[PDB]
Amino acid sequence: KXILCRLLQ
Amino acid sequence: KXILCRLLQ
Amino acid sequence: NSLALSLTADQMVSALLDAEPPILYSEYDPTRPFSEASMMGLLTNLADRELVHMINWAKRVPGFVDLTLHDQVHLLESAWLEILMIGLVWRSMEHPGKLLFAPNLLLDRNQGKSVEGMVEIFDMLLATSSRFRMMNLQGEEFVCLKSIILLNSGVYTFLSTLKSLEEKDHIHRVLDKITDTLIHLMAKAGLTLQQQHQRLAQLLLILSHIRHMSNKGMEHLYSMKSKNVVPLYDLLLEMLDAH
Amino acid sequence: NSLALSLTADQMVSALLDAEPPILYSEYDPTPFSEASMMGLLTNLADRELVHMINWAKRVPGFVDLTLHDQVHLLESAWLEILMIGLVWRSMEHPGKLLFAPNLLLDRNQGKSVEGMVEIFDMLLATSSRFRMMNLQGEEFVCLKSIILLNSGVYTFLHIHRVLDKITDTLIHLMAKAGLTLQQQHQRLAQLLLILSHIRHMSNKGMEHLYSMKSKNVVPLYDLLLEMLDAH
Ligand SMILES: C[C@]12CC[C@@H]3c4ccc(O)cc4CC[C@H]3[C@@H]1CC[C@@H]2O
Ligand SMILES: C[C@]12CC[C@@H]3c4ccc(O)cc4CC[C@H]3[C@@H]1CC[C@@H]2O
Repeated sequence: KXILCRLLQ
Repeated sequence: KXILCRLLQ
Repeated sequence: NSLALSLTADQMVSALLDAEPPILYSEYDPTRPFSEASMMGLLTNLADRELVHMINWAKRVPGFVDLTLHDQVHLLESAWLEILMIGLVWRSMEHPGKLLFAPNLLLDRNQGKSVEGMVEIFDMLLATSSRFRMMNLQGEEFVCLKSIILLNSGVYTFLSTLKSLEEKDHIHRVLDKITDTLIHLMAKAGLTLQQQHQRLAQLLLILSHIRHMSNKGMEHLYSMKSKNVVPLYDLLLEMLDAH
Repeated sequence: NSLALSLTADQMVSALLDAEPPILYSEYDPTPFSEASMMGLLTNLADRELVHMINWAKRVPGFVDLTLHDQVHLLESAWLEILMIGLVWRSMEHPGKLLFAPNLLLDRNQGKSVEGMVEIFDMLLATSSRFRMMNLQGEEFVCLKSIILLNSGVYTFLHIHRVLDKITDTLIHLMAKAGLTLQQQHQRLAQLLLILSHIRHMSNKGMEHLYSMKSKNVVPLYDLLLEMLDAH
């Protein structure tokens, strides 16, 4: 949960 | 078991 | 082959405007409590009726009847809901924030909450409707789109005889013909060559969203059929069993 | 706004060909499949591809100009469509077969290895045959994948359109330069866009399939794969 917003970061 | 083909045929 | 392939853009438009089904009125009782079971019965009753007229309309779309009975059945089983939906968004264009299921049945986002997992779908329908409004979609364009749906939806899901190859071939020829018609409408309206391509693209892209809404709607309808809130309408149930 | 809106069709194509992710190899070799081994193989490959995918999205003109929230929403909504079109594309030269990886070419039957899988295999194959038939070009393919990324979740949203128009422009340019007439250009543009709504459909069935396979406890719970799966 949240992994995506970080990778796009 | 066959309404569509009746109306189509 | 097919006589549909020798129509002029204007004859094509004429054919489709002519094929248009009648706009049905809901046959319900306004003095009954809004509930998951009453709502589903209302929308589901309307849908079932529209499917009978839908089958008549399909027979009038150029190129359709040239298909085998089996292919005709497939196409309709694969597009009946997209068709009910695009028809819905179309007559809901002039009704911001509302869905005009019938002339005597205009609902809005909030009456959708009346049923589980329904509001999301209402929002999508309304979103599409807004998009058509924003784009100022024309009736001539609308009928060209609905036909593209009826013919394009289940073609990549047929099967594999030599016969099916000729069928898919035929379908693609009619689809091209219809694209010709859309461009013709757009050119006559006075859009440049670039505006023509861009709009054509914008409209076709909206179709994949309608396909998506269709998939969610099937799942929803099927689940409601598990909760037992869907009357045993012979045709609707059949079309829903297709998938 | 966006620098992507000031690219020439040729620059646009160049950007897209540049952003192409690597073609991964399966990290295991089957050699008799089984529902659990098959799902682990395909699912393992997909999870990895999603990492490269995220990198790729960051390189598609106009994508990074969106908020982190919209970016997240676009990928959650199109990841499978993107994995699928990538699949059909590299499976073009393999009639009746799906080239999931250079070292993992399966065919319809091996699809029977998994429940409710063959139908999806058949649809994918149909798409691949269609592209073959249409002689889809690489330059056209990367324009299609970008239209998918940007167009999939935009109305499930509650700039993008400008970039979509640009991409349509590019596709017409490719078609014009190839020698097609104005009529053949519009027809093909329509034929390609139409195939997109079918890929959308395969994506929806795919989601349902993947989700059921999870319930059956046959799929290894990969972190990123699941997040993308749950997104919907
Ligand atoms: C199939 C559903 C009932 C019938 C509804 C309908 C009924 C008639 C019509 O012309 C359009 C629509 C769009 C949404 C449909 C609904 C989506 C979920 C619900 O189960
Ligand atoms: C998501 C599934 C596993 C992963 C498969 C995959 C995995 C990698 C890839 O590049 C493309 C595809 C297309 C079909 C996908 C399948 C559809 C059903 C299955 O659950």
